[PDB]
Amino acid sequence: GSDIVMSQSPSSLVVSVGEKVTMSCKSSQSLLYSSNQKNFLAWYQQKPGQSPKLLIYWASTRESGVPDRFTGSGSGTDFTLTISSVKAEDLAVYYCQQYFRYRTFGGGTKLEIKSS
Amino acid sequence: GIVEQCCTSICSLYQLENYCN
Amino acid sequence: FVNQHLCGSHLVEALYLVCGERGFFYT
Amino acid sequence: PGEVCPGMDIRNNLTRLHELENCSVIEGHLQILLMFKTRPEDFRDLSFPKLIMITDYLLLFRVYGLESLKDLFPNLTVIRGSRLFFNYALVIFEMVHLKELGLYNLMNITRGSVRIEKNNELCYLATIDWSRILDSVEDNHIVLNKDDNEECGDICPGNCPATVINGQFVERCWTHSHCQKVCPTICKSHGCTAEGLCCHSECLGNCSQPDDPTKCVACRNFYLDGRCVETCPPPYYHFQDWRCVNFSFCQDLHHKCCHQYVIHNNKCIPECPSGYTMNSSNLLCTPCLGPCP
Amino acid sequence: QVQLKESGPGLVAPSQSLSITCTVSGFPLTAYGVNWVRQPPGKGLEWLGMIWGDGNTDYNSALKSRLSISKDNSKSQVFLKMNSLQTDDTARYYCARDPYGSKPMDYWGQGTSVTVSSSLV
Amino acid sequence: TFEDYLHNVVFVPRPS
Ligand SMILES: *[C@@H]1O[C@H](CO[C@@H]2O[C@@H](C)[C@@H](O)[C@@H](O)[C@@H]2O)[C@@H](O[C@@H]2O[C@H](CO)[C@@H](O[C@@H]3O[C@H](CO)[C@@H](O)[C@H](O)[C@@H]3O)[C@H](O)[C@H]2NC(C)=O)[C@H](O)[C@H]1NC(C)=O
Ligand SMILES: *[C@@H]1O[C@H](CO[C@@H]2O[C@@H](C)[C@@H](O)[C@@H](O)[C@@H]2O)[C@@H](O[C@@H]2O[C@H](CO)[C@@H](O[C@@H]3O[C@H](CO)[C@@H](O)[C@H](O)[C@@H]3O)[C@H](O)[C@H]2NC(C)=O)[C@H](O)[C@H]1NC(C)=O
Ligand SMILES: *[C@@H]1O[C@H](CO[C@@H]2O[C@@H](C)[C@@H](O)[C@@H](O)[C@@H]2O)[C@@H](O[C@@H]2O[C@H](CO)[C@@H](O)[C@H](O)[C@H]2NC(C)=O)[C@H](O)[C@H]1NC(C)=O
Ligand SMILES: *[C@@H]1O[C@H](CO)[C@@H](O)[C@H](O)[C@H]1NC(C)=O
Ligand SMILES: *[C@@H]1O[C@H](CO)[C@@H](O)[C@H](O)[C@H]1NC(C)=O
Repeated sequence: GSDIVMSQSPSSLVVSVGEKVTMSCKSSQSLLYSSNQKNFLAWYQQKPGQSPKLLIYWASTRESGVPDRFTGSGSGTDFTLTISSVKAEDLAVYYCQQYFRYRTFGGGTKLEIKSS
Repeated sequence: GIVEQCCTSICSLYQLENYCN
Repeated sequence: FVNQHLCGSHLVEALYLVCGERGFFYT
Repeated sequence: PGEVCPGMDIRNNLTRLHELENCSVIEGHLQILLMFKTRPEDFRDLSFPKLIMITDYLLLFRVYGLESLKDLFPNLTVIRGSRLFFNYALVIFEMVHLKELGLYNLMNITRGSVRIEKNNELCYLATIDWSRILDSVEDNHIVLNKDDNEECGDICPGNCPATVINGQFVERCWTHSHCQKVCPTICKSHGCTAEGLCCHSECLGNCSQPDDPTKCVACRNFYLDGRCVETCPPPYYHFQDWRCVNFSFCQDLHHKCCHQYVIHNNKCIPECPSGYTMNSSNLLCTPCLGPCP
Repeated sequence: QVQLKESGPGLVAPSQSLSITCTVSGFPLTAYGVNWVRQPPGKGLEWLGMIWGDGNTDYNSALKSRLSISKDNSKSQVFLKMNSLQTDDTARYYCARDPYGSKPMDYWGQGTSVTVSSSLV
Repeated sequence: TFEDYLHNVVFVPRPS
């Protein structure tokens, strides 16, 4: 059928250190596989001047070596990435992705940090 | 099956022979 | 032969006697 | 690997036993039975080291002259028990000359229980800690063997791992020369190397190298392209509860027919479930509009 | 112990074809999938295509017309080939491993900067 | 019982 469309909201957000942050992800179709009742959805963190890093897969499973402050939520068509207490090192762009049928990345969420 | 034939009921030597090659 | 109730061990042994070298059938 | 074979029934004489010569996986059951004229000499140079797994069950009944399975199935590691014989994944019944099991590579019976009964020469049963192989040992039926009516001199290698059964620590082995392999608790069902290093989370029973899903002897979930996968991803279909197949394969079984295979809930299955009909050309099960024709 | 390394031209004349070689290490190309993902300057990630262990290929519907993905398992390499390039094709091209059935793209290459221009020297 | 099931399933009659 028609290829999977991915959205993210907001495009960009500016937060102070120690603040909670929640960014959204939308899919045009359900990423929920009947077989295992798991969503085929990923979250990647891409720091400036570096290649992307997998944070989340199965929409909520934390990738190996990912801090506890990163939490992936949702099911089917709606997902959210949460950072409980933002650290300076979190400055990066966050992209959601479907791997249900092929791969499609959302247009990212640029997370900026206020100095102090 | 065969229990229904020779165990619960009684088998003809022919009826047994039927289980052979 | 002797027409009777053939169960368990008897059944196995009675059938073997019936058709040795011919052996038992399957699908 | 070796070759994926269908389920087999081998009876009367050994000639047909050579049909197993290339199987590494039996996708079905294995029945070896009713061999009355066989003697130990007929089994002396008989070995199937390729066999690693049976997806359904293993049944051995009235095989004369067979004294151990150590040479026959040395590398049989997993009995998946997808389909069971009277709720058993392993059946050893009226094996008149069997002295030991000797399946020293059997690590896991994924589903079902064990039935070992009426084997008058059978020893090295008390030395097997089945709790390390099955979760359900309460449903095992191991009676009327040599160990019950006479005193087996079960001598283990001495040295051998020792586990508890009702407060008593007992050494565990399959034969006089083969110990029962036991892994650290943290390895769970995955298996481990000789050094005690855990196999990958996706392995089952054993592996050639630690922490690698391409080095598994058998998979915990599904198998695809030489790797143990958690799920068959689209466009692959789960088949026989152990492997991933493409649409083409599933279609060619349907047209070869036996069962005319269908697609339902990302599985390639023998028949559409009740309340579903086969949508022609695409093999997909769709719900019936009223009763099914 | 997993590595992926892209080898590409840096500079391509527009209308010409782009050819990148992803050389993998630490895993078998027969068991794992490999993706091509590009990233224009100051823009997001764009999935180009993928090649499964069994050699099967999947392309981005927008670019399918111009894309080609192949490999040599024995040489442990994957090859991307893109035709009739324009200025909007200027991006960093990454190849990443797909442990399909278990995880999404996990290990990524460092990239290859590809510029489409009015070139010199 | 198990010995009967075994016997039933294992012993197959010929199609004629
Ligand atoms: C079990 O496996 C053996 C050997 O398997 C062979 O080698 C593997 C690495 C694979 O490449 C297999 O595809 C390959 O078969 C099987 O024996 C082989 O059987 C074939 C016939 O099916 C024999 O081929 C014949 O060869 C003669 C010349 O000798 C020709 O005239 C014929 O036209 C025909 O091609 C082949 O020689 C034979 N190989 C060996 C080493 O014995 C065996 O059949 C197989 N059994 C099952 C049930 O799978
Ligand atoms: C759909 O799947 C079939 C069958 O796939 C087979 O079964 C699976 C369960 C796995 O065990 C797979 O590993 C296995 O291939 C595909 O067909 C197969 O294609 C390959 C292509 O390389 C064939 O291998 C070749 O075999 C010949 C000898 O016959 C050799 O000379 C070659 O060097 C090469 O190894 C394989 O034989 C073939 N098998 C059958 C039964 O068709 C099929 O291509 C695939 N389709 C798609 C679109 O993915
Ligand atoms: C193993 O048995 C097969 C055949 O099956 C059995 O034996 C037959 C003689 C008959 O009693 C069948 O009903 C049984 O099921 C043997 O194959 C035969 O071999 C002979 C030559 O020895 C040949 O003339 C026949 O055509 C073959 N097949 C049949 C169906 O007759 C095989 O040789 C036996 N091997 C041993 C060592 O016993
Ligand atoms: C056997 O394997 C299954 C599947 O991984 C597992 O759930 C079970 O606990 C295992 N049993 C033992 C005791 O190894
Ligand atoms: C596990 O497999 C390896 C080869 O892959 C083998 O050497 C080893 O003996 C097996 N484990 C046991 C306990 O036999």
